This record gives sequence, C-alpha cells and structure tokens, in this order.
Amino acid sequence: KEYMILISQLEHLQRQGLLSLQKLWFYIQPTLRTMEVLASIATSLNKGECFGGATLSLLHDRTFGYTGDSQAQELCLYLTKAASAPYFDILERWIYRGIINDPYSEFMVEEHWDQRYTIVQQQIPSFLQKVADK
Amino acid sequence: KEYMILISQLEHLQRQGLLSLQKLWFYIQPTLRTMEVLASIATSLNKGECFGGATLSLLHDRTFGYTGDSQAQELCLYLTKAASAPYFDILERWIYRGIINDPYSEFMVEEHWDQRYTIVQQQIPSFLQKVADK
Amino acid sequence: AAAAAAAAAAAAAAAAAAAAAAAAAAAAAAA
Amino acid sequence: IKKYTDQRSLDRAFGLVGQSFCAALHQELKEYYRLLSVLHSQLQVESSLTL
Amino acid sequence: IKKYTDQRSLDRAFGLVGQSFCAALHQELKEYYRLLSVLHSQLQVESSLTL
Repeated sequence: KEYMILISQLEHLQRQGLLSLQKLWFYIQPTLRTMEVLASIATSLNKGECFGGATLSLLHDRTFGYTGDSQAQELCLYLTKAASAPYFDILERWIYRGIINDPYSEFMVEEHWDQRYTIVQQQIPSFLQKVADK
Repeated sequence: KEYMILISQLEHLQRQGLLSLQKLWFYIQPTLRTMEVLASIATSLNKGECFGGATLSLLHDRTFGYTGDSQAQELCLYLTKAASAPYFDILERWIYRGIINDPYSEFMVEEHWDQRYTIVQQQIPSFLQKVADK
Repeated sequence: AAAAAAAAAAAAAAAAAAAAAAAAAAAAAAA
Repeated sequence: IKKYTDQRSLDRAFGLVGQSFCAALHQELKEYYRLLSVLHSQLQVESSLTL
Repeated sequence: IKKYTDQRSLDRAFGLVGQSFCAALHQELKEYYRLLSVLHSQLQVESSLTL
C-alpha cells in the first residue's frame, strides 16, 4: 500500500508533466531497495519450502544478517514480529487449556496414558531447543 | 570556489552584446590583486619544503607586514587562521589531557623524570620561545 | 486510513518540491 | 561505486562490517543524485544553460 | 452477490441460519456500495480523474 501510493502522487505532477528520467530515478533507488529485500526473502522462500517454526527460525536469522542498513533491519524485524505473534499465540493457547489445533501443523507439538508430546525436529522456535523443551 | 562563482557571474553579463575588456577588468583588478598575493603566499609554502611551526611562523609575518593593502591582509589572516586553528586544537588537547599522538610528526614536540620530550629544531614555532619552552 | 496514507506521501512530495525550489533560488539569485 | 554495489550482494558473507560500509556508500551515492535532480529542473522550462 | 440475494427469497425455507448468512451477505454488500459513493464524490473536477 505504501509502494503504490507514491506512484499515484507523482502522477498529479504528470498532468503538469515535466518530471524526469532522473527525478524518477532517485525515487526508484530507495524503492528498488524495498523491493529487492522483499524479492530476496521471497526467493529464499521458494528454495526453502518451510512453514511453522522452521519459518520462524529462518526469519530470526534474517534479523542477524540484515544489520548495517537501518531500514532493511526495520522490515526484517517487523517480518519476524508479524510471524511470531501468530506463533506465540498458538503457544499461549496451548498453555491456558491445552488446545492443540493444527490447520497445517503450525505449532510443533502434536497430540499423542501415552505422554508422547515429542516436540518435533521439523520445527524449532525463534530460540534454541532449550525453550522448546521448556 | 569564490573565484569560480565570479566566473559564472560574468557570463551573465556576457549573454548579450555588452562586453568590453574594461567593464570586465573591474573584475580582473580584484582578481589580479587576489592571485598575486595568493601565489606569493603559495610560493613560500612550496620550494623551501616548509613543514612544522615554520609554516605557522611564515603566515604570521605575512600578516604583520601587509598593513598596506586591506584585501591582501584579509586573505592571509584567513589563511593563518585556517592553518593554525587545527594546530591550536592539537596543542589544546595536548595541554588539557596530557597525552600526545602525532600522525605525521605534526607538532613541534616529539618523543625524545627519565621520559624525555624535546622541541625539534626543524619546526621553529610561530609562538614566543619561552612560551614554547612552557 | 487510505486517505491518511495519501497525505503522508503528499508531505514527502512537498519537501521534495521545497528542496528543488531552494536550489532554483540559488540558480536565480547568484546567476 | 556501481560495481561496488554489484559486489555487495552477499547473504552476509566474510564480515558484518563489509556491507555496512557499502550501506553508507549507498547513502553518499544517494547524495549525488539529489544534486542531479536539481540540475534537470534547470534544463526544461517551467538561469542560462551554459557549461 | 446480487444474484444470490435474488435466489434468497423464501418464506423461511429450510433454515433460519441460511437466511441470516445471506443477510450478512447483504451486510457485506453495503460496504461495497459506500466505496462507490466516495469515489464518485472523489470525481469532483472543476483530485485528478486518472485510472
């Protein structure tokens, strides 16, 4: 929504049309930046085929790597925070009653006398296995 | 830079048929006075291979002797204040803190109760000799 | 919502036209 | 500077500092382009065009 | 959506539930119509009318 709204605002200056190949070139180098990070997350997701906590640990690794550019850090933080607020809500909905619901097995723990909750090695939280055992 | 904005000032005059050699030489007369003091600054800087306090000494006596022309005094006062205020800041932290680090042997005081520091005779300071001893 | 985001990009275009008009004054008062 | 950004493309490889240095090199590349846009506004009609 | 409200019309046949979901589906339709009025009040040219 933020990408498509700048393009319409300079089109108000296109009815007074004098804008350049260069004034446009400056605004596209910030918005190639926004799109190239988004493409390179998407390209990693096509090669990956992860879901659940395996996606959560991949996005936690992108908070490490994309540091040095402030605004590439801010989206990679926000993408991790928007992937964890579903996941840790599925955590909390397992803590208050023990409601294990699996649309496509988002959470790791599957329902088994048995005592067989057996975390999974398929997925892991944003932290290491110590909090998964916890 | 201030030369080359006066360059762009005169083609603004030149954008019609108006220009004689002496309408324009009222710009050449301040600039001829400019280069002739600035190159005679720049000649004393170069062939003597001057480094250290002697450059600060040299620009100080040019400001004393040039009482005659006010424009010629104004440049070398700016030259002796732009070349010494870095050098004044280097002694200022040296007398305030008490630890020295010359990157390219910039100061008159170099390394060598039993720790010695000595005024070199390559750099002869613009200051007084007792106050360099102090 | 959608009108508020249209005003945020309009404020970015206003500082753009102001930065270009300031350099145009340096191209018209020293020229 | 364009070829330095072309060699910048890593996951984050052999150094966390290396593309941080090119991130600022993209910020000071960025400052050159605002000086190009104030030149194009000189070019069309909306000063004299001498070199 | 407009045809679904036309085949809705029963006395109340085979369900109270199915003709509340339709009433919700007409409650969804009033939100598509409020968009059509704000863009026609956006049409005021005397905003630019581009596609």
